[PDB]
Amino acid sequence: LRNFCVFSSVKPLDFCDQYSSPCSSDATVDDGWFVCEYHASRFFKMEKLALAIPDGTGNNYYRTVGKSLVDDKAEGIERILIPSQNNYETVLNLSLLGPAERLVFYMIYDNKEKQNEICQQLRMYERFRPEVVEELYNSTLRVLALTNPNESRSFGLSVEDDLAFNVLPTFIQNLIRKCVAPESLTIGTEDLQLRNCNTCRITSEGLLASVRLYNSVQPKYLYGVNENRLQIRNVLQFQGNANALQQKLSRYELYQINIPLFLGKQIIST
Amino acid sequence: LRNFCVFSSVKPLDFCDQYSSPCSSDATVDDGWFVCEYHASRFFKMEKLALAIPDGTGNNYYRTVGKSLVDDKAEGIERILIPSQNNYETVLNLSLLGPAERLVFYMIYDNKEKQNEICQQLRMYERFRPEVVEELYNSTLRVLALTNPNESRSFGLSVEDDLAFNVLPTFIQNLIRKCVAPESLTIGTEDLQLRNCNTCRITSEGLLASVRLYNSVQPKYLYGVNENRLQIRNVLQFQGNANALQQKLSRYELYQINIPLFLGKQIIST
Amino acid sequence: LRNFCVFSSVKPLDFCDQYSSPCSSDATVDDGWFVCEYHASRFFKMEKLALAIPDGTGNNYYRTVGKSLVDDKAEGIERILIPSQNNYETVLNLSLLGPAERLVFYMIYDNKEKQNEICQQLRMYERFRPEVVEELYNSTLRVLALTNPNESRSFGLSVEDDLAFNVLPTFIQNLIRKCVAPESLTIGTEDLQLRNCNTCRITSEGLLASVRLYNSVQPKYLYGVNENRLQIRNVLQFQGNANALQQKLSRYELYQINIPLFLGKQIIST
Repeated sequence: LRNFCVFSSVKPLDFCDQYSSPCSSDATVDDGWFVCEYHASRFFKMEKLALAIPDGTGNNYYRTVGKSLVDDKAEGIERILIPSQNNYETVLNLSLLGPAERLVFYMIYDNKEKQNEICQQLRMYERFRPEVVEELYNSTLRVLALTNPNESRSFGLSVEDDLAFNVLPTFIQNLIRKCVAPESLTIGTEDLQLRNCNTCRITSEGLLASVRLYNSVQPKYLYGVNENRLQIRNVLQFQGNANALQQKLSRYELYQINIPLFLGKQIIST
Repeated sequence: LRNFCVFSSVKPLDFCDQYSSPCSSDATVDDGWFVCEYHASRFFKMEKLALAIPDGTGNNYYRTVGKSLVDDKAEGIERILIPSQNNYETVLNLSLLGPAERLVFYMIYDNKEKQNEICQQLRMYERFRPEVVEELYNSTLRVLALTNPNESRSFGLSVEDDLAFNVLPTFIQNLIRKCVAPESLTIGTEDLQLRNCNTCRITSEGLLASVRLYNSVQPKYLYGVNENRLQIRNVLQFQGNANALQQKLSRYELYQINIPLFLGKQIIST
Repeated sequence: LRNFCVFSSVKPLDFCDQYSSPCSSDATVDDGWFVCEYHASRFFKMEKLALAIPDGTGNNYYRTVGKSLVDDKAEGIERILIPSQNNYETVLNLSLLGPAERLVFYMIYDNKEKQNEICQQLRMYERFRPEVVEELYNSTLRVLALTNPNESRSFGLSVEDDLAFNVLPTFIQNLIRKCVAPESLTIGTEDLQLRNCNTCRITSEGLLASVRLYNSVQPKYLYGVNENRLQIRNVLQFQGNANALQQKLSRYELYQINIPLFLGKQIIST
């Protein structure tokens, strides 16, 4: 598979003489997410980060961790990172999306009736090109197949967290497992406390950025804005020169104020 | 006999259009083991070494000695070099091996009932090629025939060692005699003390590497390892440059730290 | 997939410098059996036949049907074509087969505990080549994946036949569906009565050649026989010249006396 993104198979059904998928350059690497950084940012509101664990000899074990794009001012469903099967249609706005993306989302969340309804309603597009549904269905199925199943992963000390996790679809479970790093990682015979505090939570509505931590990240795929419209809203600004703002302190190494997803514990077998 | 290995006659019963035996290049020399170095390493966990005894004129008498591949960390049946008829099935894992190798091992250890059972159960393979059992049985029998019987060989000062040796099958007895060198060899009229200490033992469970000597040998047929799997285990390493590790001392002739099999005494008649 | 046979991935674990799979020339065609004719004949005791249904314009729809190799003199388990999960180990003689074929059969019949036991017992072969289990497991899994799911198929008028069919593994169900032709096929709007009588049956022990029809087929993969052994058994022969035997009647087109597998009804949707 040259492109591992599950949304890479989405194409204009009407006419595709020359179309390029919007997947980013990371869609060609098998990091286990099966979602490119562009699509993850667009849908699940997160980016990818690499976490390196050293051993003592000079070898590094690498892991993926999600970086939350949710600001501290977001409220309600705006703080939901990955929606669950109970509210994915409302959170992702499936009615507004195109039929191909809607079918892909239905197949991801395992809605057989919706899958059949969309497939039967999409047959009239066969009159344009004879692979409107066949190749899309096959590609999505072969992408989802790779997600099917002494390392252990716990997502909280409470039973309700485990119940919320085990009711999610297999693709969503794999995405959450790959995007959420453990607070404490037991590797070999030693425990590494990556973080003593959590930043995300798993509930009946999916994976949410429950903690309202301050986020100062600049998205590299969601930075578009309409300059033609006039926006009138109060903000706060600083008065002073470099002495008052202490601009010289910028010469030091900057501490990034971001929100990586940390929750639960992980056991890595020998 | 171009190939003296007892396991050289093992072939895929189903289809053998182009099959090459895994016997090493030493299978064509009649050293008396009747087992190639590859098969000896695979089953009995030992390699072959040459021992030269000079006379005084310029002629050398050559003998074979087994080199143990068992590390000092092995425990229990992992330290068994050559299993006896009491526990050969468990040690060699006959239930996991193929029917041809299982039949060869049964014939080596003289289990007539197992031989007949395997031969009668292997008749259904005659429908592929008409020599599934006939040629294998004939080759194994003609190999075993060569092992049938004032030089003397003692394998310990205790009676129980002799009792353990004399209850072994003829093929196993010949293999042990050829692979185990004497601690003291009485040749002509003089005694040569090859080693004042023993490295192997013969008991009711066969020939074992009882002494937990340090082994630093690298097997040349058992070096395969799966690099795809991640292995997490503590080891010890040395810190320092060539001065701390004394790498310059490597210019001297190296003393090999291996475990040749030495036990008992041998009398060679004129 | 260049080779669709599920047993094509079986290789000698010890050494495979130059090994050729015994799969026949039909292993490269995707007929839906996922078992080559050689392996089907060896294990399930059947061959492949093509059945052509014309339409009226000049187009033929092709289907596969199993040809039974069981003679009318066979008794008991010798008449079992495809064993079920209740007695597959005894019928196929798994204890006599090699570890790779045994693992493949375990994975086909969905025996997770046996799969894990064989995989853990086969780790010691990693010391020869690092893909003793990994590539075999991956190939068998990707072959089995293709078998996972208004056309309908009924395998008898009794409820017990349906109960026997629905308890079989998915691979076995697909093989039975592909190898057993319907007695009556409802295609489009018309019924074609291919045969008014059945030749095979499905029970709690799998697919069996229940009807003791006379079989005069000569297997093209199971014709081996040991000419060196003397066989003494009474048979019947015909006395007479060409006039008594009516050899001249051989000039007419011969009616083949074989036993294709016919059972149930099939509905093919538009």
